[PDB]
Amino acid sequence: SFSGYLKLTDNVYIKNADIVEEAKKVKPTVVVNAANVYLKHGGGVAGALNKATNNAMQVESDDYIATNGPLKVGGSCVLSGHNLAKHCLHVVGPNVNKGEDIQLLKSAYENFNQHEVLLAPLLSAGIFGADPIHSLRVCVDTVRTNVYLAVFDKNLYDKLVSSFL
Ligand SMILES: COc1ccc(C)cc1NC(=O)Nn1cnnc1
Repeated sequence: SFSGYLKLTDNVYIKNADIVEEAKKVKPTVVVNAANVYLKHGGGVAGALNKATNNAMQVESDDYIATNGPLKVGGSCVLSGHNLAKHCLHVVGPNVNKGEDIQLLKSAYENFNQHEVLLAPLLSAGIFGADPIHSLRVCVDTVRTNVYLAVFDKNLYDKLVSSFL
């Protein structure tokens, strides 16, 4: 199971970890991807998860988009977890750098409630441009299922824990 996490609340845990390494170690039922509406896994968490699957995530994602069209910002889809997890829940948080509504971050986190336990990154953090302290707050106030957050950056992890109310 999950090890080395700091408990923030009844259901939210956090660790300074590379989510790819964490997924390969735990092989959780669900790993969350910080997806975009096109499921183009170029960079950030998505680029790293996809690279760990040897591009199989991108091949599966392109077939999903060809059939279904793009996701909505705030939406998600369940696809294979490949070698990382049983499933990957691709969740689209708003990208502040694309001028997307930050209010959609709560809708994005609501997708996590359909899964009992998830390994996840902070939505809309990193290259998505939102404040990770705000993302953690929305996470704790929205997600009711068990979420194990992996924060890659040690300095950000320390800031998130030390400022957690
Ligand atoms: C790479 O991981 C999988 C791949 C395929 C499958 C069918 C399952 C997994 N996961 C897995 O077994 N996770 N788990 C969580 N709690 N007990 C077991």
